[PDB]
Amino acid sequence: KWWSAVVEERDAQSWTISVTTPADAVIGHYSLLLQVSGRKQLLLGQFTLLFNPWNREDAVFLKNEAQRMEYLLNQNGLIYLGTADCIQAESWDFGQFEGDVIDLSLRLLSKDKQVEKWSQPVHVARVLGALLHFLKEQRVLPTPQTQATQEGALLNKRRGSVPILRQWLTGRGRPVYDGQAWVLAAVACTVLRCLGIPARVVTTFASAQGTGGRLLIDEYYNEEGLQNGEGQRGRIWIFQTSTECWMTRPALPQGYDGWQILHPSAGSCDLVPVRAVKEGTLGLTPAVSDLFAAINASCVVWKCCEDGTLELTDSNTKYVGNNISTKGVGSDRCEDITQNYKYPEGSLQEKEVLERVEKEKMERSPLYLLLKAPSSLPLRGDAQISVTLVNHSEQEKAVQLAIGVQAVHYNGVLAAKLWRKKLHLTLSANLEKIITIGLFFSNFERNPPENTFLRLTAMATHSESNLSCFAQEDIAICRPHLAIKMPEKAEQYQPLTASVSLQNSLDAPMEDCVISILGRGLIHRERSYRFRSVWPENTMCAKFQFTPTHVGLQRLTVEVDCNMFQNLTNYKSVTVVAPEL
Amino acid sequence: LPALHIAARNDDTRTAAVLLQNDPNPDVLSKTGFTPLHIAAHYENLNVAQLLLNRGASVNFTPQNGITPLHIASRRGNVIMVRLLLDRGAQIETKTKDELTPLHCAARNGHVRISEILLDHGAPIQAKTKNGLSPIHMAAQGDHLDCVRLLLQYDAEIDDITLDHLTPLHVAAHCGHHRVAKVLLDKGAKPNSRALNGFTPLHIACKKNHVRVMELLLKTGASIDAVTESGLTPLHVASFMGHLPIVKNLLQRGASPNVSNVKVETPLHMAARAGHTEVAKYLLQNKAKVNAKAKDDQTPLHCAARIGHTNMVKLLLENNANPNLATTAGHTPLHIAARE
Amino acid sequence: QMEEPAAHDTEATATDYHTTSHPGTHKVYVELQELVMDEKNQELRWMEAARWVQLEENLGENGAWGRPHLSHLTFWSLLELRRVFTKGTVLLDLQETSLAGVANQLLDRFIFEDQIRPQDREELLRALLLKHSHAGELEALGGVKPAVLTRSGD
Repeated sequence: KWWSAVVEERDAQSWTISVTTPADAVIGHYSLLLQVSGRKQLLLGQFTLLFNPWNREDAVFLKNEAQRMEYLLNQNGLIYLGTADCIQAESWDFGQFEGDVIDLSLRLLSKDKQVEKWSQPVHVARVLGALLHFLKEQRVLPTPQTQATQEGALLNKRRGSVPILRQWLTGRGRPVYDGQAWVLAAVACTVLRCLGIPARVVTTFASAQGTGGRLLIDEYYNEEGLQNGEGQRGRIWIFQTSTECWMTRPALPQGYDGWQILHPSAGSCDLVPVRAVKEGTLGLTPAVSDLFAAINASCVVWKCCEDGTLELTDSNTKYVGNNISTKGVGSDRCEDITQNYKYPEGSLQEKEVLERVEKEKMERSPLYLLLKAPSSLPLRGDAQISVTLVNHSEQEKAVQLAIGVQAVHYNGVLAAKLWRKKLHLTLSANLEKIITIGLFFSNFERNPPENTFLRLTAMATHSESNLSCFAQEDIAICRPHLAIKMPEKAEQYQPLTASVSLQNSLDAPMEDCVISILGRGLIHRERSYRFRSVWPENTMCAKFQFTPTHVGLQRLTVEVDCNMFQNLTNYKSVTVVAPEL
Repeated sequence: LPALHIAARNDDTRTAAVLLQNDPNPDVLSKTGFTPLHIAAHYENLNVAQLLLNRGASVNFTPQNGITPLHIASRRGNVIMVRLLLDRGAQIETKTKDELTPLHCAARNGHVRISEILLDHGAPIQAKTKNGLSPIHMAAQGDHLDCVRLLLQYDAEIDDITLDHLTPLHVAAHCGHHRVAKVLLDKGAKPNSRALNGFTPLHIACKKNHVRVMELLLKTGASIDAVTESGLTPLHVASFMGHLPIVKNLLQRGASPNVSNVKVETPLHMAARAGHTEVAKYLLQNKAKVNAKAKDDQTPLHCAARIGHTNMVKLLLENNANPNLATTAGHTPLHIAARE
Repeated sequence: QMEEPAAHDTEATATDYHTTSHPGTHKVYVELQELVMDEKNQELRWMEAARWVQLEENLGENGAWGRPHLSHLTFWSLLELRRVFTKGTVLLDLQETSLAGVANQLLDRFIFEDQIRPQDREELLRALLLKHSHAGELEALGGVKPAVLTRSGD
């Protein structure tokens, strides 16, 4: 159990000494010294000691093997973006097993000066979360307000996690703008996979990041159907990334081992077990209440007017914290672990927990509409939407209907006003009425930014009564598909031919078509190729040749840039086997 | 031998090595009856698994339970154990006491990769346990989404039934999972499919108070009007169970409180059998004729009198149902009020 | 025909590959080898010619090393070295463990910058993978002579 060494095998000029380690020891750069009774103590070398989820008696221990191989030994991950209605994967490279990651991580850790509390993963995780959130608040620059499309090909391309770590510690590379501030979780996961703590990166769509401790969110909307002014203390983001780490909690009461969410606060961080979020125990850790408020809280909507008087409006209820997803194990598909965060809505158990948490917090329409909109909208294209209206009154009524479309960043920040339309209708005889209207991109007023999502709002004002009905939907923008053709198995030290196909679905000819291939263990760094003009009717088809070198499971990525769009990424996996003897 | 399994639990290689060097017994039963290979499959210790499989460890060695070691390895989810046990030889198509296939236990826990490997190795996708549930039905129970996608992609007959005719939409609406409901809707399903009771999935959603499933089903186009084999409507089920927001949504989206069952009963009659007050106010707010006759021409005051509930009456008296009204037998609300 | 694209160099993404780890200081030992062919069988092979531990020490035809001495060059050597290094190909921080992978990546990088024609890749990959003898085998070989490669490989 304690530090030990046995001399197992003996030769006249050699000894084979087997050093053994205790289960609870401080990690870091060690040094071995040999001291005979006579001579001065002699330096023998250096090594490093890390955590092992393979040992049974250590705290951070994983029983299943494939979970270990996916969560600890893997390097080629996925991060899910987009709206909850259509989820788009993006290939990401953690690269935790590079050369410099371990020494950089230990140098970041060593600014704590509390040495003996490094034997435990809780203290290390909390400290590293706090430091990485502080560094993100330090080195992230706001977006340039001026429009630079010619440099938009360089502002928003990401290569992995390690260049961002280097640029955050030393500041000798490209900065990361506010358009992509969600990298932080992945970075933290990188550090934990370096140190021995299993971790993964989850995405919560429609999360309530903002102020916490209150189960209600206010939103203000214009008479025309937009949002007057900018910002709010608590708003509903389109998505939000977070980090989960697997460990055991000895300091807590018994029954909380497993997954924990790492939560930094605006600096002291802390981590909370997921079962605490499901059961709802607020008083176990000061951070549980805000995280539980972050998942299931409801919003109310206010109507601003010309007089300045705010009005409540009756709208359809929207859900918060749905479609929790992450990378599946041993494959390249998504899996939802959302059953670990909430009960099914409308059960006795979830009603019980809601009533209990509300009791604990207590101590501290004649017409309506509804909207059908598609989940995805093509670039340089069009779609159809429909609004129905049902009245319940024997008398006829006049109504004014407004429709607004506008792009929004991923953190609720307004970007540009795009479209609005106002019309008058007369409903009669208590009959429903459906209005179908097209939406063409050519009818828009401005070009959308690089990473935005459109918010479509509809507001029906009754002419007689000032109480009005409201609905909103979110739509992500879809880009043309990028076909990769490549065989499943390849032989080592052999040529391999990949094919890439692209169809110009867009109405504009592409110019300055520049594509690039890269991949870890397949091609050395990065390759670039140029092309001719691609007309809107025709397609493009290209072919590349390389040769795999490292046996096992790899994947390659392709990336396309042009004048219409930038950073269109895709990936494909391959299994390479050792050659036959 | 009560310690051979302890050596299996701790993966003690040398101790078991001596124990099989001396003793010739490769498999003994505990008081439960599980072999050392069964307990080796649990804690995933595979060096001893190799040692056992080198000699006599029958992969198809079933006790009276019939639980193969492959069943437990697929249960807890160990991948390399599945590959090892299948490489040394395994009969996939076996039965437990409850006739559970390895695919059944794989689908219930949610391990998607074991299901991929097993269906690659020729396990029959379509199957029927003692009841007759397919693996897709059981995986649809435990809210395993990507397993549903995988079973659909390789091979699946979607509109499968069992002894109680249950589409996977039925179990999805009975267990409250809208996520698999989306996939089953857009890939292929029929909302019109009815169970042995004659129930739509909308009826089950009205019973068990799931709302998002109801919204997805009605956005698909499951009909509002529907007749159970008893004679009920989803409005009647929602009224009898006491769920207010389901009533609100169903009455907003277009419904008629004036509907008759095989015994002529409004949802006011169907409500005053239990006395949910707010649903009664909400149904009365819209156009429903409180002056009504039941099968024996009992007024809703007659059905309300057996409850003994006080303030439910005054809301009914707000729409002035007369106490002059009496049933066919001549009984009046005073008569039943004195009877009860 | 499937039209193959042309190359294009852009250093916008180079700074994402600059490591920060200090390599340190290390002494060097240089070994030079060149293509030859032995007399008993017409087989090309790489043979060492000199070493640079402290001074240049050359290997004679008899197989015995001579005296160390200072290193003097010729002007054409330095001129052609500057010319060919001005348009040379560099590969920094390659992640390899065997010579075949280094050869394959170097050949692919050669093809990328249009140094050689694609139909010559097979011949160079066959050339760079022959066996590398040492000083002990020379007297077993009976002598070696310069051997320039040919397209047919003879």
